[PDB]
Amino acid sequence: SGITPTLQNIVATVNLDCRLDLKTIALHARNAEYNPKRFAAVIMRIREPKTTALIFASGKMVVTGAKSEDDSKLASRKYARIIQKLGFNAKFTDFKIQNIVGSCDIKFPIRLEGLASKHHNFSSYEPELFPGLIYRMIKPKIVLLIFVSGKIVLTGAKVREEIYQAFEMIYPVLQDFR
Amino acid sequence: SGITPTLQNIVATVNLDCRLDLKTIALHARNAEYNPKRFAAVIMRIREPKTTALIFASGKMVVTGAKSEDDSKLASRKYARIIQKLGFNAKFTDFKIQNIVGSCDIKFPIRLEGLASKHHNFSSYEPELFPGLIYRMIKPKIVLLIFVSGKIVLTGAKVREEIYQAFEMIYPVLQDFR
Amino acid sequence: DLERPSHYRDLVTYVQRVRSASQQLINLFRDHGKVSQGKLPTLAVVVQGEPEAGPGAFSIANAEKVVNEDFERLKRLMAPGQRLIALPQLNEAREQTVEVIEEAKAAKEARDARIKAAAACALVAMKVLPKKPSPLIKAIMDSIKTEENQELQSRSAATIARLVQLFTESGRRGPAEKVVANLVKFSCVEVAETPEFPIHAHKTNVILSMQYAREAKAARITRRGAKEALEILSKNFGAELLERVPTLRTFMEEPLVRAFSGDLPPEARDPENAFGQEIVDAMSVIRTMTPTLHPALHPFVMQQVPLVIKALRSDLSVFRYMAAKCMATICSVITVDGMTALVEKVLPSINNPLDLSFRQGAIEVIYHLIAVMGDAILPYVIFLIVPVLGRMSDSDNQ
Amino acid sequence: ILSMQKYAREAKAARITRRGAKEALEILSKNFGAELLERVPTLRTFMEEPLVRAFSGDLPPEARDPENAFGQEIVDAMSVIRTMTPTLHPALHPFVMQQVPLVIKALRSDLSVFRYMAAKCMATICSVITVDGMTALVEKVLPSINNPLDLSFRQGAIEVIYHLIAVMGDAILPYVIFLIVPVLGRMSDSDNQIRLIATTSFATLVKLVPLEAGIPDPPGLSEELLKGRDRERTFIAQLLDPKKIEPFKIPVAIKAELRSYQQEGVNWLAFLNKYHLHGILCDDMGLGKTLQTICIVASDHHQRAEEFARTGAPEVRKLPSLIICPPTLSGHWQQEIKTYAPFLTVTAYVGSPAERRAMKDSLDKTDIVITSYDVCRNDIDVIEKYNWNYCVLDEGHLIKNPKAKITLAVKRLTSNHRLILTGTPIQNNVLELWSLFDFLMPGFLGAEKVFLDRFAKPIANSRYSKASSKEQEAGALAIEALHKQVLPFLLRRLKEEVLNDLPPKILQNYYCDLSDLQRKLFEDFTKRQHIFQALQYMRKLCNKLGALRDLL
DNA sequence: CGGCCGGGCGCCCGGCATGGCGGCCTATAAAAGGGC
DNA sequence: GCCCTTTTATAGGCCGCCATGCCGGGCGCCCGGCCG
DNA sequence: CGGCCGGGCGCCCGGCATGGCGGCCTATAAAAGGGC
DNA sequence: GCCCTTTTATAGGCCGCCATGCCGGGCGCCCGGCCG
Repeated sequence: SGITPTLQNIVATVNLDCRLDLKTIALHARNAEYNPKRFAAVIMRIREPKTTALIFASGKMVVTGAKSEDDSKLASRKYARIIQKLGFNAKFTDFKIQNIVGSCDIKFPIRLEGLASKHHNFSSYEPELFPGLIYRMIKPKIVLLIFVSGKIVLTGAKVREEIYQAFEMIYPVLQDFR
Repeated sequence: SGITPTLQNIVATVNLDCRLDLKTIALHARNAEYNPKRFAAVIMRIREPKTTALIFASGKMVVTGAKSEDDSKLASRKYARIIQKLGFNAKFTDFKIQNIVGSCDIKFPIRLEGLASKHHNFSSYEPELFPGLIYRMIKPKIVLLIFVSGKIVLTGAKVREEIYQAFEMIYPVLQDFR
Repeated sequence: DLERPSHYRDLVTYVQRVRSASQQLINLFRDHGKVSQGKLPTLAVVVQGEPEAGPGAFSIANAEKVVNEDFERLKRLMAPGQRLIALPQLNEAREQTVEVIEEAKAAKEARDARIKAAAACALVAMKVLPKKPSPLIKAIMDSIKTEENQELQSRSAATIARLVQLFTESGRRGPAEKVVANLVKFSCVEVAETPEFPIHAHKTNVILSMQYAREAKAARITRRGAKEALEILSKNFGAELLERVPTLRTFMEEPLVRAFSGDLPPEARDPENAFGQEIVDAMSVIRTMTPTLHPALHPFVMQQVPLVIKALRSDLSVFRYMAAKCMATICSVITVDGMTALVEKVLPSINNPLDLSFRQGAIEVIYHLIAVMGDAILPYVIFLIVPVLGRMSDSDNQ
Repeated sequence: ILSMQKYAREAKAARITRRGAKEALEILSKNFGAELLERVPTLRTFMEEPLVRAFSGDLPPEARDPENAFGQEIVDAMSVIRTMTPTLHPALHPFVMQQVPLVIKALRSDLSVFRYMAAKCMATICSVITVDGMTALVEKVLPSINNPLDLSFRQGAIEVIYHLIAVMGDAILPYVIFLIVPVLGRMSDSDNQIRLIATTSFATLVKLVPLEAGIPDPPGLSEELLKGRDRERTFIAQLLDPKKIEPFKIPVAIKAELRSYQQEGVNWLAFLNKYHLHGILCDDMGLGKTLQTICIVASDHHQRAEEFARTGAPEVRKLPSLIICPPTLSGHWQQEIKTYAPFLTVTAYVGSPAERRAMKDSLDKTDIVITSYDVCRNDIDVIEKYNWNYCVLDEGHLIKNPKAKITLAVKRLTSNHRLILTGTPIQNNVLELWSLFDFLMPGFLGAEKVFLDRFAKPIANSRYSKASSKEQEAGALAIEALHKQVLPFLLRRLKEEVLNDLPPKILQNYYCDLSDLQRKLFEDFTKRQHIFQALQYMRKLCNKLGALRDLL
């Protein structure tokens, strides 16, 4: 079993249940940028907890960058408050975490070629294109990028226990190859 | 294919076709030793080609130590002559080589454990008892002793081509394991 | 004093991990290896340290026994030929088991050391001075070396700073001098603050300023702890530090009065002579300690500046490196005197054509002086500007 | 002594390349004959430029730099002399003869590789240019073998002997007379590797010593070499003949009078002094070992000091002498030195643990230094860093147990001469004698296991015997061998032989039988832990009062 | 034997403009939500 | 394709640069000679 | 403040004789022929 | 088991050694005090 993963990113979606005039948000908030040619949302930011919000005209927003579930929820609530202050009748509704990313560093290098050869059905490896082995796991639906340095990053999770289970499942395989 | 074995010992048997009084051989020849308690033969030696002969009372002898077939045959003929000079009516008959030993040194170490694991049907390895891996080959009937240093000694052959064939057969296996 | 407990309830997770790995070794690889039932009695289900765990609970000792004695026994019990098939996976499992055992033992050692350090801090706090101070100093210094937690390391630093003062007042000085020597030793362990002489013994007329992952953290945490200890010691002793403790003086000074008047042992250039490392270890302490000394010791460093400047003019590259660092610090803190020394007896030497060492040291001193002083260097840029302008077009590349 | 200290692929390439180059150079020299030193200068530069460089005391700091190529170029240059000299023409023998003064200094240098290469090259030169090279050796190498402080001098001058023997082989017969005494002395030298190679050289040389009395003189020997052979003959003649000279003394006006047995003792000490052998003056107490010891020490110091005025070599340096006594005898030693040898100067490193720093550097400035066993023990880590001329232990028996820390301390004292004063060199076990001789002459009686098997086990097994050849003969042979081995290095003289007024001593045992109560207690104890408690209880219950009452 | 000898050839000059190594720089890879 | 966040990290192609020349024209050097 | 203080304890002494590391030394392995 | 020849080579057990003691008995050192 051994060491535990450290979460690095959490993505949450929350519906404010009201239409927003994006340019009015951009012109009033210092911490907002709007470029309709590049992207259809205003990119707001706050410094506690450090997070970014893609707030769309339809009332949905995507809050990213948090390191914990409580931080993500609190940041989403703060963004809803900020939209409320600008005059819109935004209401915090429909919160749901939709991605968690983790990272871990087991203390030994990995023989990626042998791992790819043995577990070819569940992995892909093109070292000319990307220096990391890609591993897709069916039971917890987690995708792991495995690197020769002994560092693994897990993605696609919707709960912390999913990345924990994925690391527990993958650790014996990495032990076998050095 | 690569390098070629070097022959190290050839054992030949020749029948002199006449009874011999061993103690009379010992008492007259300087180069003969006789110890009936230890062994039943007189151990004669000559210095060209360097060989030893176990000469028995029944008329048989075993000539050992030769590095080539011609040298072995010539040494056997010389020993027959020496027995003739001591008065016995010995005659050179029934020459037949019965063992050839070879040695070779491929230039890489060998992973003995993996070789033993894969080829368990034709090998034995007890590193607590003997550092060399034993290998028994069915087709040419040659027994090879493999060492981690990259040195192989072949034995049991009755012709040079047998050790050559055995080395050709075994070389790919040793290439596979480092 | 008394031996520590064999286990702690916090490490039941580690022991359970060891139990699972050992069970894997016993069971799965003998099913693979075709050894009949009765190979070994089952491991104790309850691990040591848990509540309601019997005296025969699974322990690390059982893990060692199975990974050595039962491993040999089971190997001998395997049928011939099948042993050849099975053994490599058995070796892999055995090595994994040994790794988990080592992890558990290391965790136990860390917890024991932390508890001992806290107890020692408590004992020194209430002013206990044992007649036979064998284990107390050991625990405290272990918590200065291998303490990843900054707060407990600072507490142990204060503990040593008070212990030295109490022993000085008591009059006994053996252990006091021993711990002062050990502190000065640990302060110089970090490579980035004092390099390993055996590596740089072969480099001449090169600017050092222009030129395993696990150990990098250990060195810097140990140096952090030692430096905090030395700082608190100096703040405690105030003006009298140069009187109370002389062992620090010998460490700092013996290679400085040595090598004077052009003196140079041939072994100073020997990679296998320890004094080549001891010189730089000595000269690091001046930089490490001078900013936190009392102003009453500013005359001491001022009187030693004639040694540091000559070290800066010396043909030894590490001498010039350390002299540049120390002169930068001294001019930072003893400002007027150090800058007088610099402008009057370093900058004149910057233009020497033949003495490449003079120019090299006298430019590296400026580099480090700017880097350390920052905004404070404003009144002296008028002194520093012309040498740098001239040396931008110098023959030497670095 | 560095002579004592994919790769397999390169090892063959190196030697085949060196074989080819050496054959090429040999044929080139034979082609050119006498004129090779004229026609080809680049060879001369390669051979010679690091030889005139680094001479006259010269030493670049980069010569000690691992990353400087010249540190390799020096030895690469010095190899060519050995590689080429035996095949040169005799017309170039003057060239190598003129360069011998450079190679001898290369042998005296503090650089180890310099000494290695110089030993090799001098061995070759003495092989081929025999008379001149051996004149240089006997006149300007062997005198330096005895220098106490110059460790490099002794090391190079013993390695040159090693290689000279190894290369010359049978040709060294007329010259063994010069080399026998240095190796004999250096077998007992303070330094380990000098002792080892001197042991090998002596194993080679002693077999040839019986022939040296009659080897025909080589035809070309210089007058200095004939004089050297004659004086070495007279030197050795006293060692290998029971005849002996009148003892060595310095007849100072204030010098004390010597008794007859003291005269014999100083004679024995002088005999040891000449040939650099060490002994134990294991006389009975009350015969005045102090007078003999200070006499020989003062005579040696006087002789060296006088010789330092007739010469300028670093052989003499007015080195200190050390004496280690129990604390009670320091006053007696100082009084005897002052009253019998005034011109000596004395120092007492007996102060308090802080006081000793007041005379830390005075150790190197006074003729005689006195110290205690325990003061030396606690401060050995600083006393080891000094060299001494004489190292005297006043009570040897203190250092009989090898595991005791005092022995480990005292055996680190690097001294030119080394002597133990005692009364009981062997008290309980012969391993005490082994421990003493390990300090005096290391390696002389072998390692611990060697001495054990040779002597100690038979000696212990001889404790219970009834004239049975199974164990009596073993013990008898062990004592005879140990007697012969250590005979010349002990000088026991009984108090009965010296003192003209000491009445005889008579001994009687008083026998009695144990009392009833104690007898019953012991008989009960037979039924009744540790082994030692039984012996202690037997000692206690053994407690005679009527016997003492009647005896008084 | 000393001193001036010719004597060869390696070095540098200069043009335009083509082909073969370059370093460096995204793009590569993974999840996901939203809208365009 | 387009964008936001996050830890991981390195090797193919694309745009450049860069030494390639090769005929006369000259200078300077050392490398072979000989001359009275 | 200088100088003698007691004061503790580490070091060494010595016995017999038991148990736990030792280095070193065959024996290990392979073919085969002969005779005892 | 017994022997002859040959190239390969290293790690278990067996016979030893070797430091273990532990009660009084002493010496010497430094490490704590104080005394007029």
